[PDB]
Amino acid sequence: KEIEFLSWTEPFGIALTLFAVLGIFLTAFVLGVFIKFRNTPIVKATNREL
Amino acid sequence: GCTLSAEDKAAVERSKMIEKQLQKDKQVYRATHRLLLLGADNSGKSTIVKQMRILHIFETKFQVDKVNFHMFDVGGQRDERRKWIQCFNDVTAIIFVVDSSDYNRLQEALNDFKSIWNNRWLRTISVILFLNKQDLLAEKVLAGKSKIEDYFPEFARYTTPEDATPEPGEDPRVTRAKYFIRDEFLRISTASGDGRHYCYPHFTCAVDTENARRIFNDCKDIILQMNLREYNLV
Amino acid sequence: VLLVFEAKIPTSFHRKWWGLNLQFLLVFLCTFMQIVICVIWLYTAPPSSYR
Repeated sequence: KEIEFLSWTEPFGIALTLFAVLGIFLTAFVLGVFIKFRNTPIVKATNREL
Repeated sequence: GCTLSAEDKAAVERSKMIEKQLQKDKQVYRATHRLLLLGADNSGKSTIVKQMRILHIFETKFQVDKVNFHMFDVGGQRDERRKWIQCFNDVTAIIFVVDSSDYNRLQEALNDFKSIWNNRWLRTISVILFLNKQDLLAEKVLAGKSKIEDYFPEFARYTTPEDATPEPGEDPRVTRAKYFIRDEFLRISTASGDGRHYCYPHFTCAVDTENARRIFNDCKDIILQMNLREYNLV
Repeated sequence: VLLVFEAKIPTSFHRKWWGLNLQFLLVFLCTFMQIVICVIWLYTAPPSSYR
């Protein structure tokens, strides 16, 4: 019988992993901007610890 | 209670009443804002404290809406011997009343403001700068009797700053002199500061009943800023 | 931010490191209710893969 699951090698799974990696990298980029500007007024206003 | 201390329980009840009164007074004391009213005698601060008496031992209890204010009103002047700046230090604001009409004493007012703004005892506390008796300054500038150039040298090359709030119909020369006198104090206020305290400037006259609301707004803004940098948000 | 902007009272003067700590504790309490749900689940009847 054909074994069915959402697979990593499946193209839809490939796209889903690419989107997750893109989200992870966008979040990391936002964190990097928030850290290279950790003393700017905007970053202070939006609670930088939280 | 124990050991049949008959009079001691009455003493405890007395202390309970006294502590209740003190706790009740604590609410008013904590809620009441504290103001240090500095300035020379010629500044006209007598008129403004009279106005506070009208609209809510040199004290001043005035209640703007639901918030109380206490002015200690020590002179803090060049000559006055009220060296109680170290005492009554943790105050909400400093009210620095200045007689902008008198040019000769205006430089001494500059010196007093410099001393107050640079005093490390009052570094945290901001200044509610009431440039008072402003109408007589308007009359003086309207005529050619006295000029700013007489005492302050750099009255020339001074254009009225952008967005320096016009008053409909007010003489442009008077407005230029007005904002020169104000920015002259803001020049001192800028130096020797990490942004901890701001010299809230206001143009006032001895026939102004809104000074209480100006003090209310500046005190609310001061509390807001101090909370904001205390929680690390500004 | 709301309690900073709605202080008709004087300066809060929330001294010590208890400010950021208070933030983290409140966050932890919310996540703590969620974690209690989670542990009760995964200990009583945990999920399982099923062909």
